[PDB]
Amino acid sequence: AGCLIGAEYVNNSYECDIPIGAGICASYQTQSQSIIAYT
Amino acid sequence: YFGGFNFSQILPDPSKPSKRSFIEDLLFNKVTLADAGFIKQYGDCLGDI
Ligand SMILES: *[C@@H]1O[C@H](CO)[C@@H](O)[C@H](O)[C@H]1NC(C)=O
Repeated sequence: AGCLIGAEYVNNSYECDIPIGAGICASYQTQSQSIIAYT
Repeated sequence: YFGGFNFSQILPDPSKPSKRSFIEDLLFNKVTLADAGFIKQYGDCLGDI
C-alpha cells in the first residue's frame, strides 16, 4: 500500500487493531512503547 | 477418502504458491481485471515506452 515510516516490522501475527493495506495492520504495543506493523 | 466423494477439485492444491483450488483458478482466470493502481505503477509510467 506504500511505505511505513515510524513503525517496525515484527515476525508475529495478531488479530489486528489499525488497518493499513494489503494484509498489513498496525498497533501500539510494548514490544518501551512503540508502533509495530505485522501481517 | 470421504466415502467415495471426490473433493480433490474444490480442495486447495499446494504445488502452486497461491493456495487456490482448480475451480478457483478457473474463476480467477475467467474474470479479467482492469489492472488498477492497487499495486504501485508510477515507476512503470516514469519510463516512456
Ligand atoms: C478426483 O478427480 C480427479 C480429476 O477429476 C482425478 O484425477 C482423481 O483421481 C479423482 N480422485 C480419485 C480418488 O479417483
